Amino acid sequence: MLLPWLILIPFIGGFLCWQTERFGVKVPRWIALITMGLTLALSLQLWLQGGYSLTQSAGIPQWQSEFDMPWIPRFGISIHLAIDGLSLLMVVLTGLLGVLAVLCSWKEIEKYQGFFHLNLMWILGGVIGVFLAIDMFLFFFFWEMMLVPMYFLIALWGHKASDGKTRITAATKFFIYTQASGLVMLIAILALVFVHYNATGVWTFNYEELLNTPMSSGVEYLLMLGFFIAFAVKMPVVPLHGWLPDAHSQAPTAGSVDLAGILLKTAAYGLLRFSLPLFPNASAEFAPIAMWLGVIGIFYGAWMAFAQTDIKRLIAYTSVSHMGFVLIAIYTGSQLAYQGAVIQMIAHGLSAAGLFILCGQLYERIHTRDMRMMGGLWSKMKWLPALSLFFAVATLGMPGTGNFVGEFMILFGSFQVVPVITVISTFGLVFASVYSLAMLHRAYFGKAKSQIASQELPGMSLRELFMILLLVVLLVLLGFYPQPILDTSHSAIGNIQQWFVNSV
Amino acid sequence: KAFVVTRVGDVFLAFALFILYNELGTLNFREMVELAPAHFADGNNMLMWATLMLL
Amino acid sequence: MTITPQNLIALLPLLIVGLTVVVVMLSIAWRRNHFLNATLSVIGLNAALVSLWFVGQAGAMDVTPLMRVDGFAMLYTGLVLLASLATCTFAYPWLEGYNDNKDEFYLLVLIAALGGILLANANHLASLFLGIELISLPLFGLVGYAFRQKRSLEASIKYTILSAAASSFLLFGMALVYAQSGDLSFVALGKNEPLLLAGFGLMIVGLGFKLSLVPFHLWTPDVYQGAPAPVSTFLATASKIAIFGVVMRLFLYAPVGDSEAIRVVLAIIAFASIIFGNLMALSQTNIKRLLGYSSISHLGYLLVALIALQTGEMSMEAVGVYLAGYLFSSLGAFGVVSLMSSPYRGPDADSLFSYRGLFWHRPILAAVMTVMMLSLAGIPMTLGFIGKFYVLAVGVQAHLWWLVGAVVVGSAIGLYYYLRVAVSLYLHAPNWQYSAGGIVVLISALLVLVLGVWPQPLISIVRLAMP
Amino acid sequence: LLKRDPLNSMMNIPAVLSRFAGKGLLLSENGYLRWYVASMSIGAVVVLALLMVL
Repeated sequence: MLLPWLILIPFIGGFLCWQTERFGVKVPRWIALITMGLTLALSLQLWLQGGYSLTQSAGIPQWQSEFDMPWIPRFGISIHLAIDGLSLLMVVLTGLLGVLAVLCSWKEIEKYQGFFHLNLMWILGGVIGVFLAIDMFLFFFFWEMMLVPMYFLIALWGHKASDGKTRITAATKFFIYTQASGLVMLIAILALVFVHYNATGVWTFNYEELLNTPMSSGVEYLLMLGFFIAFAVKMPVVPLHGWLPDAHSQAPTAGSVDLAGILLKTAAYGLLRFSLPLFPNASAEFAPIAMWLGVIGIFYGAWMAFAQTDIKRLIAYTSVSHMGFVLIAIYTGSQLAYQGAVIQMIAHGLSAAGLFILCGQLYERIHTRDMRMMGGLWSKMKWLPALSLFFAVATLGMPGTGNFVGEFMILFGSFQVVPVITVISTFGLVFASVYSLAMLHRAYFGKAKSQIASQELPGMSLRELFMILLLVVLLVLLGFYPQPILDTSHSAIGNIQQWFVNSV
Repeated sequence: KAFVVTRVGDVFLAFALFILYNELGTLNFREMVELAPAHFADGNNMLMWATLMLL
Repeated sequence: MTITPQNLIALLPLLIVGLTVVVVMLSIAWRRNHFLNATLSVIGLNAALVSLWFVGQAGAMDVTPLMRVDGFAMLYTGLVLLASLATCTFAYPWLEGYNDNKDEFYLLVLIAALGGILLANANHLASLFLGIELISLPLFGLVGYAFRQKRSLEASIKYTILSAAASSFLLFGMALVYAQSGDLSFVALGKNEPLLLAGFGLMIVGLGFKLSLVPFHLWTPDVYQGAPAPVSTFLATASKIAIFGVVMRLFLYAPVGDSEAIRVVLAIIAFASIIFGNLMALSQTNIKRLLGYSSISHLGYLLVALIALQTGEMSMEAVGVYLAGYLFSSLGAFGVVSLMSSPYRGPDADSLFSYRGLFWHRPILAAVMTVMMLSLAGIPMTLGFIGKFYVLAVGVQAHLWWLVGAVVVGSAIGLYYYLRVAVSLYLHAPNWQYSAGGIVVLISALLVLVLGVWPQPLISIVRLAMP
Repeated sequence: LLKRDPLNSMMNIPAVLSRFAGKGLLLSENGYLRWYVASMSIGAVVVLALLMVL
C-alpha cells in the first residue's frame, strides 16, 4: 500500500523542484529537504508499525506490505513491490543518505539548480525501487534507470564543461561497465523464464514461481554466472571494479555519497535476495570461486589503498576491500554470517558517507586535492580533523563502531563453515590499519609548512557539523547496540539460509 | 610499527576466539572452565591449535 | 477479378494520394505558389490518414493478384504517411530561402508516398517492383534538389547509379526464381534446388542496397551528408520503413524462406551489419554522417528479429514496434538538424564540432535532440528500449545466441557516439511554419517519452493490426 | 608494482580492440564507387557460396 507512494516521492519532488524553478531559485533546496523527510517518515513508519520481529520460519514468501499491479500483461510483468525486513533497513538507510545529499548541496546555487535536484531525487528514487523489487523486469528496469542520471551528474556537474576528463574516461567507464553486465543479467532472466515456460506453460516474470522452477544440472550454472556478473560490476569485485575510483574522484561529493554509500548496497542485496535462492546448486558449486575472489578483493583493495596519493581515490579503494567480507559472507552456509554482513553493510554506508562529506569539505577549505601536498593542519582546523580521525578509526575494526561487529561475525560464521579461507581473510584488518594510518598521518599529522596554502584557513559552519555529529553518534550506537536491527533482519536472513540449506 | 605489530598479535588473538566458539560454544570464562572437559571426551588435537594461537 | 466497391475502399490510400498528385500538378501549372502547394500536399496526406479508418472498416482481402490488403499493411501505410507529413513540414522552412522553382518539392514527395503505400500492400513480385521504383525516382531527384551546391549533385549522382544498379540486380533475381516456379506471386512461389535459391540471393542483393545492409552500406554516409535535411528525414525513415514491410512479407509467405539455406546467409548479413555499423560509427564528427551510420545498425536489429520470424509469433509485433520507435527517434533528430537550417543558407554547416553549446542558444531544441539521441541507444524511459527489448526476446526465443550477443555488444559499442552528441549540446558556446516545425519535433519528444515509460497502448495498436 | 592498477587496464582491452578494429573498418571505406559495386559482387559471391555449402 505505502510502497507505490514510497518509490514515487523522489520522482514527484523532481517534477516540483523543476516546476518551482521558474518561481524561485532558493526553493528547491527547501523543497528537497522536506520531501526526503517524508520519505524517511514512511520508511520509519514501516519500521515501527510493522511487525519487524516476525516469525523466523514463515517460508520464503513473507512481506510486511505488498503491492501488485498489471504493467505489461503479455508476459505477466507487474509492479510487484514488496517490502521485507532487510529491505526496510535498506530503505531507511537511503532516506538518511538522501537527507545528507540534499544537506551537502545546500547553499549551492548555480545557473541551473532545479535540474541538479530533479536528477538528485531521480537517482535516489531509483535505488529505493531496486530495494523494493520482486518482479524481475521491474527489478531490472529500476536497476538500469538509476544508472542513467548519474552520468549527467558526472558530466555536467563533474566540472562545468571545462575539462574533458570528467566525461570521456570517468563517466563513460561508469556507464559502459554497468550496462553491458545489466544486459547480461537480462538475458539470464530470459533464459530462466523460458526454461520455466517449457516446464509449466505460463509467461511469468514473478519471483515466487520462478523460485522453484525445475532446471537440469549444467544449465542453471550459466544463468548463475549471468546474474553474478551484473552483481559483481556494481559492488566492487576483483575482475571488474575499475569504474569505482574514477567515479568517486570526479563526481561532486554529494554524487559520491550516492555512488558509494548506497549504489554498492544493491548488488549484495541482489546476491542475498535474487541470486542465492533461485540457483541453490549452482551457487553451491560456485562457492569456492566466490571465496577466492573475496579474499583477493580484501588484500587487493588495501594494497591499492596504501599505494595511492590522493584522497577520493583513497576512500574509493577502501570500499573494494570492505565488500570482500560481504561476498564471502553471502556465499557460506551460516545464519550468523549473513547477519554480520547486514550490519557491516549498513556501517559501510555510514562510514563512507562521513569520510566523503569531510574530504569534499577539506578540499573546499584549502582548494587542494593532493594528500601529500598538505600536512599538519591540526593546528589550523578546529573540528574537521578530530571528527575525521574517528571516521578513519571507524573504517577499520574498532569496537564501538559498527564495522567491528559487522566484519567479525562474518568471520565467526566463515570459520564455522570453512577454516582455511577464513584464516587468510582475517589479515585484512592489519592491512586496514596501515591504509587508515597512512591517510591520517599524510593529511593531518605533520607541519603546516608542507604547503604554502596551509597558512590561511576558513571556519566551519554549523549545519555541516550537525550532520557530521549525527553520523558519528549514529555509528557509535550501531557499534555498541546492534541488537534492534539484527532482530529485524532475523527472519528474512533465516529463510534464505534455510532454503539454501534445504534445497541442496 | 607498534600499531602494526599489536594488530598482528590481535589477529593471532582473534584466531583462538573463533576456534573456541567453534569448539565449546560459550565464551564466558567460568562457563568455559566447566564446559571444556565436558565437550572434550573424544578429540583433543585441535585444542593445541586454539591454545597455541591464543598464546 | 473486376473492381468492386470493397476493392475501392481497400485501395483508398493509393487513391487519395494519387488524386493529390494531380491536383498539386494542376495547381503548380496554374499559379506556381509555395503556400498553396504546401497546403494542397499536406491536406492530401492528412486525407490519406483519415481514410486509413475507412479501410479499417474493410477486412483482410485482396484487390488484385498484385496486392493483398491486411491489417499489417494498415500500420505500415500509417508509418509512411507520418514520415511524408513530417518531411513536408520540415521542407517549408528550408525551402523558403531557396532561390527559385520552390514548388516541385511536394510533387516528388507525393510520388514517393505513392511508392511507399504500394510496398505496404504486396502479394506479387511485380508490385514489389512498382513500389521500389516509385519511391526511388523522387529519391533519385530530391537528393539532387538544390543542385546549386557542389555536393548535392555529387550525392544525387552516387545514389542514382547505385540505386539503378540495385534495381537491375533485383529484376534479374526476380526472373531467375520464376524460371523454376510457375508464378511470381509470393504465396505461389516455392511450390531447395539451386536456381531458385540463386535467384533468391540476387533479390537479397537488390533489396539490401536500399535497406543499407553490410556490403551495400557505402551509399548511406555520402548522400546523407549531401542531401538536404528535409530529404534526409524522408530518406532515413519512410523509404526503409516501407521497404522493410515487403521483405518481411516475402519470407513469411514464401515456403522457400522456411529453409535454413537462406536463413544462415541473412543472419550473417545481420551479424556483420551490427558490427560494421557500430565500429565505424565512432570516429565521425558530422551529425548527418552520424545518423547515416546509425541507420545501418538499426536495420541490422530489424534483421535479427526477421530471421526468427519463423520461430514464434512474437516476431511480428517485435518488428512492428521497433519500426514505430525507430520512426519517432529519427524524425525528431533529423527535424532538429533541419530546424537549425531555418534559411536555405546555401550549404548548411552542421557538424559534431559545430554543435557545441546549443542549450544556451536554443534550449528546447537541444532537449529534443538529447531525448531522441538517448532513445536511439537503448536507454530506458524511451521507446527504443522497448523495441530493443523485443528483439532481444525474439533472439532468445529462437536460440540465436551469436546474433543476440551481437546486439548487446553492438549496443555496448554504439553507446559511445550517442552519448557524446548528448553531452556536446551542453558545452560552452563557441516564421509561423518554423514554429510549426518546432511543434512537430516537440510533439514527437512527448510521444517517445510517454511510450517509453508507458508502452502498453502502442502494443495494443500493434496487436490490433497484426493478423 | 601496484602504483598503476593492473586489472582495470587488462579489462580495458575490449575497448582497445573495439576502437582499433573500428578504426580499421573506417579505413576500409573508400568513397570510390567502383569498389562499392565490387562490394556488391563480392557479397553476391559469398552469399551464393554460403548457400551452396548448405
